[PDB]
Amino acid sequence: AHVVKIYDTCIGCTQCVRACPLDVLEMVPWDGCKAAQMASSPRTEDCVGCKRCETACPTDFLSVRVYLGNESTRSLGLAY
Amino acid sequence: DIAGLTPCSESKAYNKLERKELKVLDKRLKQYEPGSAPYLALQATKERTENRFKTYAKQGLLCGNDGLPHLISDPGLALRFNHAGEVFIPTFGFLYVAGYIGHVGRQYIILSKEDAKPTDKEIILDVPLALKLAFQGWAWPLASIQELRNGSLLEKDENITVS
Amino acid sequence: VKIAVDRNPVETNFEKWAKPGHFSRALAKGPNTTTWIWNLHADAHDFDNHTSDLEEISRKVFSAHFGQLGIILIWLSGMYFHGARFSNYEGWLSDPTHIKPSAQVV
Amino acid sequence: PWKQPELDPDTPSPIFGGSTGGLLRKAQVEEFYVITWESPKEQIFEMPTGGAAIMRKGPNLLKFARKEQCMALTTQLRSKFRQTPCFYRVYADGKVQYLHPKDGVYPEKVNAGRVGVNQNMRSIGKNVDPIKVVKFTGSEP
Amino acid sequence: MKDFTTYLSTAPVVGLGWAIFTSGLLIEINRFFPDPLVFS
Amino acid sequence: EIGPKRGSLVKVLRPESYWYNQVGKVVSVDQSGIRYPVVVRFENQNYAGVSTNNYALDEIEEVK
Ligand code: CLA
Ligand code: CLA
Ligand code: CLA
Ligand code: CLA
Ligand SMILES: CC1=C(/C=C/C(C)=C/C=C/C(C)=C/C=C/C=C(C)/C=C/C=C(C)/C=C/C2=C(C)CCCC2(C)C)C(C)(C)CCC1
Ligand SMILES: CC1=C(/C=C/C(C)=C/C=C/C(C)=C/C=C/C=C(C)/C=C/C=C(C)/C=C/C2=C(C)CCCC2(C)C)C(C)(C)CCC1
Ligand code: SF4
Ligand code: SF4
Repeated sequence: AHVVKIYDTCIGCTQCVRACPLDVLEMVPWDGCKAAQMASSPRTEDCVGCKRCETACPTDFLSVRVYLGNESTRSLGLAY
Repeated sequence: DIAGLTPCSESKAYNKLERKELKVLDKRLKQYEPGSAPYLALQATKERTENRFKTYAKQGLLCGNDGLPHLISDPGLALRFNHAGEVFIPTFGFLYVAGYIGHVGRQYIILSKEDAKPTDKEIILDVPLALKLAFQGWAWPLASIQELRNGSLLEKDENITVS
Repeated sequence: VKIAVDRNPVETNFEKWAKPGHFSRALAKGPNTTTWIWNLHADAHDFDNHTSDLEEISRKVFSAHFGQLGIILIWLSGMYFHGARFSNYEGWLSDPTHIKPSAQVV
Repeated sequence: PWKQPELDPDTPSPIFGGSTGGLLRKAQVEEFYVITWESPKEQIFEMPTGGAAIMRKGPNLLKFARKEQCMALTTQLRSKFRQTPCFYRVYADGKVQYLHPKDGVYPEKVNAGRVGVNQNMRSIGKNVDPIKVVKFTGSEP
Repeated sequence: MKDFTTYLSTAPVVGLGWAIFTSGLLIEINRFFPDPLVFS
Repeated sequence: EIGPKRGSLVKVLRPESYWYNQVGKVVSVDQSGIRYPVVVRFENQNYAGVSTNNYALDEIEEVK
């Protein structure tokens, strides 16, 4: 039940998508960049809060932010 | 005198502390022979101890009821009652040395940054340049006020802020 | 089973003494932060991370172990020497119970 | 993809003696995940929970309790052996859901069908202070 | 030799020479002139 | 030409940036209508280790 918002400064590196283990992020076409790509966060219900996505964004300041919030079974990474 | 402190010459506990510290060595000196090296070592320590006590008394120090010398910090009382060498004068002896270190390091930083690859110059120093600046810093207060009155000391809002 | 040796693999010179961080690919670039300094002294003796070759890791290890022996032997010789010139061994030998050892005069 | 592949719950599993990192009571009650892939030969691979196992030529199937345990295995197979796995989500009610290649193409490659979600059209920062939204939830949305 | 002098110009080697200077200077200034506290 | 010249130094004005009120070389500029075309390169690294970032026209100004 975490929140993931991507901002206007994305450049279509795809490094955020490759890093997330839980497949929260995917690439969508867009007209704002040279690469003509942008990220997205359709399924944040599966988000866990590892912040590997933030680690990979090479911008001056991040085009991706994970705002932590209410927890859940999927978010807490509980096998039980 | 001042602050209810006696001079160290007139104090009794000051001389009591001298007779004590010498008695320890005399007892320790009895064990060894006259012409041996342990005897010469202790006699020298005895000679130094006798010199430490008389020199502190000669210097117009102030000893308290415990018998130990006290220092005075206000330059007014220090100059009025002749206790300036204690604190007031060494204050200027340090600041001359401390500013020496700043004026030197500040110049090495500025000059290496005017060239290519200044990062290498920090881990691998230019020793000829460092010695040159280190022997040119005898008159750092002149250069500081020269650089302040000129305005090339401080930077002007070309620095990073956070908000 | 037999002996096997490779002749003159490495040249001996102070060229790499001037270039710290040569062992690692990341550190050979140079410092832009002070973190490069801590990583230098840390990753220095992690030979497994420098290179994948098991042979080079073996050459480095077998030769570094010779260093610890030399470091030990001057330490051990120091105790014998400091015990010879700056000690009371001959006096303690004649009256061991009452006399105490000493080898570090100040 | 062209069409979602439905689950074949009866396929051969790898040769694995067993371990203690398997499924717990949560799986039967809440949900569990299963992964499928197709190998060309018999190989050995590291399991996320436990040790090593031997794949089988043809389809293979595993059961896991977490999505990360499954995607951890996809990254191993896509890199080491260069395969194309696909995994689902199974609830206690028997319902099945097809998750990861939801469009058939992996997420790191674009596709025209996808639609953006949670896309702010502003720079990071450049957003209202919390005082403006003091009595309801959210400064970023 | 150019590389040897460069190694000697590194930070810790230059710091070692500094330390022997400042330390030996202070010690010998306390070997002679023993026990200063007041400056004349 | 839309923007600053190639190889020209410019000063940044993003408040968020590690390089704010700091100078960097212009690596390139795109003239296809992108929101953040101006590519800039600095010598000093940021906290992550990146020394480049695409800035906008309004966010950059002349040196010093
Ligand atoms: C048991 C101690 C020991 C031993 C055997 C080694 C062995 C080694 N270290 Mg290591 N190291 C040690 C302790 C030790 N280290 C410690 C405590 C640190 C600090 C964290 C380091 C930090 C370190 C770094 C950062 C690096 C090494 C490197 C090396 C290799 C370099 C060998 C070389 O150039 O020949 C040395 C040759 C000699 C002849 C030895 C004597 C040289 C003397 C000291 C003359 C120079 C002194 C100079 C004139 C100034 C002082 C004079 C006087 C006061 C002594 C080798 C595997 C380097 C490497 O490439 O490893 C992969 C490297 O980059 N080490
Ligand atoms: C993680 C923390 C960290 C670390 C590891 C460092 C590390 C370093 N900093 Mg640094 N710094 C830090 C945090 C840190 N800093 C912070 C938080 C700040 C505040 C912003 C600074 C601000 C700062 C400044 C402003 C400077 C450094 C400098 C340095 C370098 C010092 C090298 C040195 O002392 O020269 C070697 C040691 C000496 C004592 C030099 C002495 C030279 C004398 C004159 C030679 C004379 C002796 C002679 C040659 C030998 C004769 C011997 C004979 C008798 C036998 C070193 C790389 C300095 C630099 O750039 O390097 C030069 C510098 O100017 N730092
Ligand atoms: C009788 C033969 C013999 C002897 C005495 C040794 C002795 C030793 N070997 Mg060894 N070794 C041998 C055969 C031998 N080896 C064979 C046949 C192989 C290959 C199969 C190896 C491969 C081997 C490796 C890979 C390593 C050793 C190491 C060591 C040392 C361990 C350090 C220790 O425990 O402190 C005891 C220390 C001492 C007793 C100090 C004495 C030191 C002197 C110089 C050694 C003298 C013996 C020497 C081997 C004789 C031949 C040298 C001659 C050709 C010049 C020790 C000196 C380690 C090493 O090199 O550490 C430095 C190490 O890593 N050995
Ligand atoms: C032999 C083992 C050994 C040891 C103990 C050290 C220890 C150190 N190295 Mg190092 N180094 C080694 C081997 C070793 N190195 C080898 C083999 C190499 C490859 C040539 C290097 C290359 C290297 C580089 C390139 C640098 C160091 C630096 C440093 C210092 C870290 C900076 C710090 O904390 O001060 C922080 C200091 C300040 C913030 C202000 C300056 C004040 C300092 C402390 C005064 C000088 C200290 C003096 C060197 C101490 C005497 C030496 C001591 C080990 C006995 C630290 C003293 C860094 C440094 O600047 O050293 C000073 C640095 O940039 N090392
Ligand atoms: C005298 C005395 C005293 C008094 C004091 C006082 C009280 C004072 C005050 C003072 C103050 C109130 C002041 C403040 C201000 C400060 C400042 C402002 C400083 C300056 C600095 C600077 C600016 C810098 C420096 C430098 C460096 C860092 C490096 C480069 C160069 C130089 C060196 C310059 C007492 C009694 C205590 C003690 C004794 C003596
Ligand atoms: C011995 C002798 C002598 C002399 C010598 C000399 C060389 C002199 C001295 C020297 C000097 C020159 C000294 C100095 C001293 C110093 C001092 C005395 C210091 C102290 C310190 C202080 C003052 C501190 C304070 C403080 C505090 C407490 C807190 C706050 C901070 C401060 C830091 C400020 C002669 C010749 C007669 C000879 C015989 C013997
Ligand atoms: S990591 Fe950030 S900059 Fe890179 S493609 Fe994803 S959103 Fe854009
Ligand atoms: S924190 Fe982890 S799971 Fe959540 S969006 Fe970032 S990379 Fe994906």
